[PDB]
Amino acid sequence: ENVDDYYDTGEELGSGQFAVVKKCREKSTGLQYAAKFIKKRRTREDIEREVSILKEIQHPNVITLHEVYENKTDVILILELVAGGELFDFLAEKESLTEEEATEFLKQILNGVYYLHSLQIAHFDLKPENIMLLDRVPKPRIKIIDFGLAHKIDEFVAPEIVNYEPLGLEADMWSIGVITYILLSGASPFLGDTKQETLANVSAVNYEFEDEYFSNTSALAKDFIRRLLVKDPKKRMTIQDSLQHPWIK
Amino acid sequence: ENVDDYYDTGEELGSGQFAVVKKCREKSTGLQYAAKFIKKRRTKSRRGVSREDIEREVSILKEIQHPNVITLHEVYENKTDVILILELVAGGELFDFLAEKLTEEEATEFLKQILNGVYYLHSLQIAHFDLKPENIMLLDRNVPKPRIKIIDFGLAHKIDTPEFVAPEIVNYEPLGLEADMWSIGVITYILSGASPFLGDTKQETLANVSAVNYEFEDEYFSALAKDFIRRLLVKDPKKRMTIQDSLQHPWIK
Ligand SMILES: Nc1ncnc2c1ncn2[C@@H]1O[C@H](COP(=O)(O)OP(=O)(O)CP(=O)(O)O)[C@@H](O)[C@H]1O
Ligand SMILES: Nc1ncnc2c1ncn2[C@@H]1O[C@H](COP(=O)(O)OP(=O)(O)CP(=O)(O)O)[C@@H](O)[C@H]1O
Ligand SMILES: [Mg+2]
Ligand SMILES: [Mg+2]
Ligand SMILES: [Mg+2]
Ligand SMILES: [Mg+2]
Repeated sequence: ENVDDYYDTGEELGSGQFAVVKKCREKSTGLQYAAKFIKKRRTREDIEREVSILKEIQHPNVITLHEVYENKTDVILILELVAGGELFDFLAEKESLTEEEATEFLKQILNGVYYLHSLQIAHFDLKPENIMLLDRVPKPRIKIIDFGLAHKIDEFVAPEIVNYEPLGLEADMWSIGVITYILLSGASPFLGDTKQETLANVSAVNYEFEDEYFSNTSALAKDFIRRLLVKDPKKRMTIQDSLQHPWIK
Repeated sequence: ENVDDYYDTGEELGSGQFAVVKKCREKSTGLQYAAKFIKKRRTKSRRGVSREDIEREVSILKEIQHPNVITLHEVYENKTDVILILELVAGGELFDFLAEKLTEEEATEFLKQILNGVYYLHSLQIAHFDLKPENIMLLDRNVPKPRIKIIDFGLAHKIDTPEFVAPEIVNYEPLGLEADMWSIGVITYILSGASPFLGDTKQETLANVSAVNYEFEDEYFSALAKDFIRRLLVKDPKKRMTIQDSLQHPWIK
């Protein structure tokens, strides 16, 4: 079925390796949507994962799906439009945030993830380029975007089975700590001068609150971060705890 | 769906925690079959199989066809069970054939068939994840070079930022095809009537496995056979022998 029979195509709002997101006006209603053209591999299922999860969720702080189309070589997702650009870009124009602003972005994000975690959904790609503003208001409104790294979480055996250990919701929480750290400072807590180094940094949980940025940061803000950047997932603060943390109160 | 309308039930062919398998005769045609009765999960509860796991078993069998793997004929379902009607394999489990008796050649005759089956499956990016004697069946137990079919696909699967990424994703290695290869290693080895990593506790057994604590005991062994096992029973997955390699191995070609 032909998407050009229902929507008038606008110009791009984003890119990635195998996806273009362009603005799109619905012929019948005049309403504008964000169309995600995901080019299918010609020789996916990751695309049905993404769709089925987008179909399940509805929350003020997550993006809604509207319809889904398929052509010869792209599979198309008509999605809730979000017009205020990326928190990433708001984060660039602002160089960092006061605690009061960080907390009011962070409250919304927390709420979106709470909701998701209540449905056993893990996002697995929480980061500013995937967080989006509605209107760029002095106290702006966010929507979580970019799904499908999102996943529903539930004697002869080989060594890598014997010590398996599956991934979970806790990975999201870790990203939230990394997001918060960036929110309050210029900076990215683990970045090294090379990818190798950054990966080593993340594994050894090797970060500091350097004075250049954190010299006046509240105890409560440091506490919140420290409690989320914790190597063993079972001791990381959960979504529920994070919403009660007195820095969020 | 209602299976007793179309099949006369037979003798129990085998059992498990969540399934029962019986011989049945297709009323239409006289032909015979193996009916795998799988208990459905009541709630999301750890008795029964989930609807998802049952579907994955059906899907994979639906897709495969090769002399060394087993076929799916039809699927029934009632309030309690998902019933899989499977190609019958009449000659018992490799487990029982081993209990009732191996020279290197007898063993080699079995292994190649297994290799052939696993090579087929891998080529479809299906890891089996439960290769063991009780999941290998013989077409007939009374011939000098028994033929085999791999069965029991209940665990089988299809085989498919950094700054923000948690430590356990950084360190995450996915399970893939190499697991099957280790298992073949254990299988080859059981061909001695002896299991390479057995303990006294199931903890003892599990310690052994992840530490790679096997030896070729003089009591059992006494030469290219052991190179084959060794280049398989290896901790780091990515450096085990793959199914193509195992087939190019001099103990094989
Ligand atoms: N609903 C929406 N409203 C406005 N812009 C959106 C949007 N969904 C996506 N975008 C644009 O595209 C990006 C989000 O979806 P995304 O493009 O991340 O899918 P993706 O990450 O799979 C591309 P890739 O994986 O190839 O890098 C954002 O940076 C955004 O600018
Ligand atoms: N197609 C077939 N032909 C002949 N015999 C079969 C067969 N499928 C199964 N059997 C016999 O019954 C047993 C049951 O099938 P299979 O047991 O391997 O599923 P399963 O092992 O996952 C049950 P559980 O997980 O609850 O232990 C086999 O070990 C075998 O003895
Ligand atoms: Mg993205
Ligand atoms: Mg993406
Ligand atoms: Mg079995
Ligand atoms: Mg099984």
